[PDB]
Amino acid sequence: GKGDRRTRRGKIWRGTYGKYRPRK
Amino acid sequence: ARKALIEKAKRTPKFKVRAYTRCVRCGRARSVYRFFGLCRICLRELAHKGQLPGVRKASW
Amino acid sequence: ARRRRAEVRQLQPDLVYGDVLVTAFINKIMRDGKKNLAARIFYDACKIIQEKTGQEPLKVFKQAVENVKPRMEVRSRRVGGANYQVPMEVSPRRQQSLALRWLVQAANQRPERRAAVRIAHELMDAAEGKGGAVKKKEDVERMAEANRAYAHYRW
Amino acid sequence: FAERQGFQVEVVDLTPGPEAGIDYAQILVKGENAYGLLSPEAGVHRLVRPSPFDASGRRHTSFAGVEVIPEVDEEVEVVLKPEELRIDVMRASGPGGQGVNTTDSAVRVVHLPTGITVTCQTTRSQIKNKELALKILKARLYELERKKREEELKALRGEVRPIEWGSQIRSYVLDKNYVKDHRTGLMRHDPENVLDGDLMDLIWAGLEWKAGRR
Amino acid sequence: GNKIHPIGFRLGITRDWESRWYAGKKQYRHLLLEDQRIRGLLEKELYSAGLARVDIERAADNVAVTVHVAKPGVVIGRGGERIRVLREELAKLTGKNVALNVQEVQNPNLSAPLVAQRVAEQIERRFAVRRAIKQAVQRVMESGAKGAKVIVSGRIGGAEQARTEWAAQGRVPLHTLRANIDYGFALARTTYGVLGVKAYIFLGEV
RNA sequence: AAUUCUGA
RNA sequence: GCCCGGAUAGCUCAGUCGGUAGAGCAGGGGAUUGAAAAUCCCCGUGUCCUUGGUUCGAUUCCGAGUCCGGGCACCA
RNA sequence: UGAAACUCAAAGGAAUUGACGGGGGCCCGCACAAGCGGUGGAGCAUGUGGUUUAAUUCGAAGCAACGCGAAGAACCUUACCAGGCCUUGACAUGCUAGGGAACCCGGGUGAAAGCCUGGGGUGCCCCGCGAGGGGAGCCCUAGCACAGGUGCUGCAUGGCCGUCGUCAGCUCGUGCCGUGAGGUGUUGGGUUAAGUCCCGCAACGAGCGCAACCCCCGCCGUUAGUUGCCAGCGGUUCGGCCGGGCACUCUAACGGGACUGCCCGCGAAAGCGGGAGGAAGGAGGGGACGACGUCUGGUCAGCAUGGCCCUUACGGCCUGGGCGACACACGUGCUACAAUGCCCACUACAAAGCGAUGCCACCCGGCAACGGGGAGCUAAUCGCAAAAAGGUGGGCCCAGUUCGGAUUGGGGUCUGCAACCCGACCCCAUGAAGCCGGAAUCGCUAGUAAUCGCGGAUCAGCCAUGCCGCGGUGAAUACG
Ligand SMILES: [Mg+2]
Ligand SMILES: [Mg+2]
Ligand SMILES: [Zn+2]
Repeated sequence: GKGDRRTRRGKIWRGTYGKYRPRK
Repeated sequence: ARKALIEKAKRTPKFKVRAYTRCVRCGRARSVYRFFGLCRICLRELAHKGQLPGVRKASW
Repeated sequence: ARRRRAEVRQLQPDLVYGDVLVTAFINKIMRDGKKNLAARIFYDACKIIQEKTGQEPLKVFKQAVENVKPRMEVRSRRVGGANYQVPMEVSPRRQQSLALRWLVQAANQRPERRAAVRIAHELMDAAEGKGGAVKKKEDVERMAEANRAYAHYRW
Repeated sequence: FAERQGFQVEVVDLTPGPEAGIDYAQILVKGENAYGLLSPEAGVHRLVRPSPFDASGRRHTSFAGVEVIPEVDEEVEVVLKPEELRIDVMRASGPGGQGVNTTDSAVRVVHLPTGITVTCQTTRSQIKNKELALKILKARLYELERKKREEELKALRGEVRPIEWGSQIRSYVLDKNYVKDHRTGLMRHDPENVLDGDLMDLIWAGLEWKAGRR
Repeated sequence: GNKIHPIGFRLGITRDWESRWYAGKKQYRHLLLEDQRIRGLLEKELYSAGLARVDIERAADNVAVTVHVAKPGVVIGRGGERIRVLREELAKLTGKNVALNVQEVQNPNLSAPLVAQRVAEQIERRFAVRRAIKQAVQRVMESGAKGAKVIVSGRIGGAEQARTEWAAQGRVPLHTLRANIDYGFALARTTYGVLGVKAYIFLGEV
């Protein structure tokens, strides 16, 4: 969910980038 | 703690972290737009008097 | 709504069946205004119809939605210290709204894990006069008539 | 205040009531030299502030009394040894037979250091009547020997308790914000601060004004 | 606690600014602050003239100081000694060319800031405020106008029960834009409180 | 068919 | 002094063939009302007087004591 | 039949204007109904009471206090406590004395503040090359008048803001009626959102109100063309990329048009219903604007200022602690209990704003956060930037789980002198309660409710789930 820091929306709602949302 | 405070708001001693904004009309420390450099009160009172270049009440 | 008699918003004709009602039914299945992920389910049900009865999901609608329309329900009133919940006729307009609603709720009750299955099945049992939505229909009609004692209260 | 100085509290009694406030509050505070510290704060304390229990918010005044009494005597024992008692045995009166005439049934227990005399004739024996007359003399004593611990203690407290308008020892007003000690004459300006336990100073002064006239 | 300033509400159209000059987000702060230090210094040495306005234009590294007044005199002196020592005090802290100017006000009664300072003085000189207002207003409408309005806050006469004497004449639709209404606000400073006065002078239209 | 608000 | 009955939540009372501790009020939290009371939801709450015995183990069944409420203390 | 003692500064009649009514009549607002999603249950974020601590600075208190001051508390901020120091003081003016008069640079002890201590040397008015000092900026020690206070008083005050209330109201001038307070105007009749208007009327006008005049959005045009374009074709390696072109799109400036003007129905009119024409009707949808006034509301802690109080400390500086404290209790919010779902891979459509010791194209290392290089951008021309849900196809298959992510253990990056208190992110492992929530209770009548994402402000970074804007999809019900 929008709080699961290890997924897609996890970072969308967060506003960051990580292993679970590389830079395109 | 107001006058003796702006007398610490003028300089930029040790480190920059302690460099903090401050209104010019008064000693306001909160809600100060680096741009104008004035607090929201002075800012409002001036924008009202007209002493502000190109500022005008929005509307949409 | 004390001045104007409000206004009956218009339903845009369907975009497959062309029914101003086949949409009113999807609208109730629309959570968060996602009409695409809603109409999809509905259309996936119509395929469960044509895949479990040659009957084209059209008469399975004009029938299941007609066998659910409550003729009269109960609308409470209070003359002054009177806990009388008077029974009375239903506006043709209202009827539809009450129907469709009970249809979705009922659908959302069945044990079918998918979705369209539930809508399809509930539509079958309701056309075939035996669906949870009709259970609420008779349940409502029991309250009604059973209180014809308050017939002089048709406000 | 008694939790800052280090003393220990015992809430012997506290009781609510109808709308809002408190009906009766009786507390026991210990620690070395405690009475001497809360003895000056014995009177009626006046308050003047905007009334919260009013619609207009009018400025109102409130009075409340504070009494102080140390914990001295505690035991409860009155063993009247038959050392000061003069028991008499007079002949029974009333019905009976030969035995009421000839047997010294009636008994009179006389309390010599007081003057009170109890008698008994209920039964037909002397040893059960002098013992029944002591179960009565002990009772009437247990009320007239405690009535004096209530009359030696109703003038031992003092006098300042009218609670009326004009009998105040200290005035607390949050309107203009100040505390007025009517004994010494001092006028402190921290009322919301005195309502936290800072009393050492006005107790310092109340123990000079009080024990300065004797 | 309603009503909003009638100036910042007319700025757009009706009433013009009082300091127009584009600027970049890196100077505006320092420059805008300059204008204030100017209205601050012009505040003191000039009150004897009736500084009913101070328009300041600036193209770059210059200044268009224009002090409108209804009675110049003391502004210059009698040739060019004061207005000269003012450009002196000015540039004595302003790195630009203080291009000063001075307008005149024909009808000083139809200028709010003026009528404001006016009454603001009749107050400090212990006058029947109940009168001074009905008299200052009985000055405008006669000396040509369509609406007039003055307001004085609590402490009139010194009574602790702070009042607020109203008093207006003519017409004063603060809601109607096409009208142009002069607004003023002076501050009497007495021994007790610190009164406040507002001036509302109605003028043109279209 | 549902009580009360002291005293600047 | 003899005979009979009792004490159990802070208050007033029920209860078990011995193994389960209960009711109303009070008290605490929340809710309503501007705020009180009334009303509504949510809970907790005990060496079953002390001292012994039988029993596998007792609030209950016997022994002792302390207090309480009654009835008895007549013939001379 | 019928007193007194004592006691009070009134008890009382009628008649105004109001307020109130569990009185009546007519007519409104998401006020109820109608209808959808939420709170109160769980975990957590934030604010508050309480409690505790040496201090947990302060205020705000029903609606109209509580994600409110606070639109950026690690020292700073900072106003609180513990501790170290400074007192002509950090600042404004001015006076007096010999120093000293722009001035820049070390050492020492201490945690730092501060105290001590070591040097170049001061243009200048200028008798005067000069010994000297008059000397103006002006720094240092001593002295005086003073400076300082976020200490109190928001029922001493200004100014500003909240609420009744976006309510339909409130007044004045003259006349008349009433002894007067006061009413009539401002009632009744009809209409409208409206004291808007129409008709009568001892009234006639007028003022503050609403409206309109202001901006945004929709339809159209004129002028404008480095945004846009095979609408036309050209070459086009194929990206409007080229030249070339203003017809579109758009950008911003000035105008038109809607007004119940036209038909018909009703009415005396005002006005209402419906129909057409029109992109648009009977205030088309939003703003901005919020009357005489109420609340001794709040705000001396934004500023100012009356008055009281301290002035080698109630002032000034400093390292550090505290505002973040938790057995409890209330409010606003975030993430959830799931299949109209979650996770995984691939591909598309916006708008509004914002960027030089600033936003960062693209490579290389590291799974990553992040680090090197470096180009472009003063920005309708480059970047922040991928929008997300969705469309799409592959696996989970109903178990507290591939749901949900609290807590805890280990490892790192980045600002910042410095992350124990007390920061934000990265990876691994931990996977607690929650299965739609008692009594009660919140918002909304349309592109609204719901859902989804983007930007800005403050700011080194950020506890921002808060606030102000922007856009994608897009409902149900209203009898009364
Ligand atoms: Mg009572
Ligand atoms: Mg509405
Ligand atoms: Zn300010």
